Amino acid sequence: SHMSLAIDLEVKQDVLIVRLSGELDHHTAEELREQVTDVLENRAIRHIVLNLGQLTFMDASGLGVILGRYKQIKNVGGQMVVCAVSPAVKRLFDMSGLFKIIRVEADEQFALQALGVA
Amino acid sequence: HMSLAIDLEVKQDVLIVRLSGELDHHTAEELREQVTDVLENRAIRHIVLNLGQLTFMDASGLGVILGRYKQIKNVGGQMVVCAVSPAVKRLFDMSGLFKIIRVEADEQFALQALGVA
Amino acid sequence: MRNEMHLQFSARSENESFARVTVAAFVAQLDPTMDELTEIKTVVSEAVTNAIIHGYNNDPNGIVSISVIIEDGVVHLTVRDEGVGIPDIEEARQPLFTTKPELERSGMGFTIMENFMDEVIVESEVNKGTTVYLKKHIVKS
Amino acid sequence: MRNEMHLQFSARSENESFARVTVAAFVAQLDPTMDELTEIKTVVSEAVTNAIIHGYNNDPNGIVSISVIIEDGVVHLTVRDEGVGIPDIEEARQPLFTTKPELERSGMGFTIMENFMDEVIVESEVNKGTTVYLKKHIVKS
Ligand SMILES: Nc1ncnc2c1ncn2[C@@H]1O[C@H](COP(=O)(O)OP(=O)(O)OP(=O)(O)O)[C@@H](O)[C@H]1O
Ligand SMILES: Nc1ncnc2c1ncn2[C@@H]1O[C@H](COP(=O)(O)OP(=O)(O)OP(=O)(O)O)[C@@H](O)[C@H]1O
Ligand SMILES: [Mg+2]
Ligand SMILES: [Mg+2]
Repeated sequence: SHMSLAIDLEVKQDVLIVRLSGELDHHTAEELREQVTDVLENRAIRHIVLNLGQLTFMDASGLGVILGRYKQIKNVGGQMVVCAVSPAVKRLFDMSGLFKIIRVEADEQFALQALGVA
Repeated sequence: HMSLAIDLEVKQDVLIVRLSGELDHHTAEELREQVTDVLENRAIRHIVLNLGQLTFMDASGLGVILGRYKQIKNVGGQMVVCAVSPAVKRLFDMSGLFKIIRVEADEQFALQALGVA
Repeated sequence: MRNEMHLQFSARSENESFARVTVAAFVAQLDPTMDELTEIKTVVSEAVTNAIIHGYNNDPNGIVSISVIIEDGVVHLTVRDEGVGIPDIEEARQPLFTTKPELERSGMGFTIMENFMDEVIVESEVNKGTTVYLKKHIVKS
Repeated sequence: MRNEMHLQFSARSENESFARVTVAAFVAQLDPTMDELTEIKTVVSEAVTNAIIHGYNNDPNGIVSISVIIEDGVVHLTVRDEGVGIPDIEEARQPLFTTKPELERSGMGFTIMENFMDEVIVESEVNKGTTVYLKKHIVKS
């Protein structure tokens, strides 16, 4: 068995670390969005790290849910940084300047440095 | 062939067939060819079938196997199957045509029962 | 839930594996046992193979037709061919029975179908084709 | 040689994964690059989702029809639906253009199809349906 996409959510004092594993498509997207906004309400997060290291697949629907969380966190004086981007995912980001708006960092420790938490 | 890797090794009058992958009609054809091919270039008395890395098997598997079995009976030799998953064992018991063919635990026990190992 | 799928392909041996993969993926949505899945993969193999080697006597221009509908834990599998047909369906169901033993056919196909699924209905008309309906409730934990 | 397949399934989000799995295993026979594969899976996911959220507006009762035809190193994908249709195909294909902003749609779909395939033909008629064709040459080693 399996969940087409695994969603590991970790909360470090005002910082939300989201590690994805598996495939990220329309179906799987709705789930992620649901789980994230759920934490952003039960807690007051101001910084988000999205680890796409273990992400096997992603389509336009991925770009969407990602660009969504961006807006969501931004509208609260918060910042989001994406790290561990596979060439495949990156190749999608490069399809339109609009996505150069999302900060991409190599590993996770640099994602946090980019947020000003380490 | 496809989705099925065949590993053949001959030991003085015994052919060792090691299967790894899925075994169905399509892939079983490639197996029959490759094996009866060795039986033509060499004098094979026995056959030890190692199904340890066998992911899948349908009736075609029961077929190709009993197919070799006959080739060996005609030469007075015997065939030994080993490392059989429960799924494969189920198709063996279910067909009931395997109260005949010898089944061992590992390649050593099979070879051993033949005399080599 | 209710989800339906229909697959049509050429009567080629490579496609036996193809159908196994396709059907298994579609039925994975019911989160079934590995055995349940293996059983379902096997049965699909048996029926598709039959349609290819018996239904179309290995003529690659034949069209095997599979259609799975999963709903509320049960699986409705259907394999159909517009091939040669089965003269005596009752005879053909007998374990070990076969019409092509010189092709190392074991005659275990149907016996496997009837045992890996909860219900099997075979319908066929000589020269029209053959249609195998296989039902199966997927135990859910 | 000339293998071809046809898949039809309920317009439900889970089947996007399904269609990717299916078309992949079928195209697998051509031994493509990891990228070539990913590009094909991706594109199939793009058109099938369009059928589901745009053509059928998430109504699972709608049917998405796929068709893959391998021949001479090229892959010929097809994705159609008897859905709502595209009023202005021209505009719909422009990057960032979407009619579902409320659903976090980026409007990249088509642009991804054009960048990953050798040819993309979109045919559509209002109140009839949408059929997307995608041609992909496979670098044969
Ligand atoms: N689609 C079909 N078209 C025509 N005849 C068929 C079809 N499916 C099954 N049959 C007939 O039913 C008989 C039965 O089944 P089984 O499916 O047990 O046969 P085999 O194919 O002979 O056996 P096995 O699959 O174990 O090698 C076959 O030998 C064949 O003559
Ligand atoms: N099958 C379809 N039926 C009806 N309208 C469609 C269909 N496919 C695409 N469209 C229309 O064309 C626009 C197309 O593209 P894209 O595929 O880029 O859209 P999105 O779905 O809005 O984007 P993304 O897939 O990146 O989220 C859609 O927003 C929709 O308005
Ligand atoms: Mg059979
Ligand atoms: Mg789209």
